Amino acid sequence: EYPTVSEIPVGEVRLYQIADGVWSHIATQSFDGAVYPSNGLIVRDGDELLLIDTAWGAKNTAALLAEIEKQIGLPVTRAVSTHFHDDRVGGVDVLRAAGVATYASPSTRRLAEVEGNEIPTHSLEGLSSSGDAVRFGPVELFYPGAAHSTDNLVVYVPSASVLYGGCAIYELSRTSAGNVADADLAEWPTSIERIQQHYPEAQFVIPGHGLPGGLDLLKHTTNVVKAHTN
Ligand SMILES: [Cl-]
Ligand SMILES: [Cl-]
Ligand SMILES: [O-]
Ligand SMILES: [Zn+2]
Ligand SMILES: [Zn+2]
Ligand SMILES: [Zn+2]
Repeated sequence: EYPTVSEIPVGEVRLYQIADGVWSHIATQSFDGAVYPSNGLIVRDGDELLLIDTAWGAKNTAALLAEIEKQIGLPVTRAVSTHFHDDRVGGVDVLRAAGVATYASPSTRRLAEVEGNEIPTHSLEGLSSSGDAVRFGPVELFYPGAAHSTDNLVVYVPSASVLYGGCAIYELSRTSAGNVADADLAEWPTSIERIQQHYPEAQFVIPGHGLPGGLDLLKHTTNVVKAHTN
C-alpha cells in the first residue's frame, strides 16, 4: 500500500491519502550512493493546503507541487520545514517562487543559514523550549527537544490522529542509527518520551523516512538510538 523506496524513481513524488484531508508525500533521493525514501505531510484547511517539508531538493519539490495539483487540486498556501536538513528545506525556493509562504523556527532558519541550506522566509514563534506547542492552522507544532537535530519539530493533526515525527522518528525497518552527525544522542530518548507524553492518542505515526506505523515507532527509535549510543 504505502509507496516504498524501490517503487519511486528519483525525481518522482507519490502521494498517500491517510485520512480526509491528510496525505503524506513520498520522494526518493540519492545520498552517498544509496537511495533513500523521504516523507512529508499535506493537510487540508478549508480550500487551501498546508505543506509539511519539501520533497528533498528542487526537482522533487517541483514534482511534489505538480502531484498535489494533479491529485488534490487545491493551492499550497503555507509550508513548514521541521528542521534544517535538505530533505526538509531543499526546495523552499521552489515553494516560494510558486507563492507559498514558507515557515520554520528561528533555530531552523539559523542552522540552515550556517549550513548553507535554503532558508524558509517566515519564523515560527513559541517553539524554542522543549515541550512547547503552538497551533498552526489545521495542525499542532511541537518542539520535543533535541533529537535527530537540535531544531527538529513534530507535527500533529488532531482531526486524524496523525503524528508526523519527521526525522526524530525511525521506521521499524531501520535498526541502526545511520547518520546522526547533527543529533543530540544524549537527549534523543528524553525528547521521544516528550512526544509520547504529549500525543499518546496518536494512531498513525509517520517517520521522516520510510513506512508509517503506530506509536511503537517511538520505542523502536529509542531502542536504536540507545544501541548506537552504546
Ligand atoms: Cl510570503
Ligand atoms: Cl504571508
Ligand atoms: O534528514
Ligand atoms: Zn535530518
Ligand atoms: Zn509571507
Ligand atoms: Zn531526514
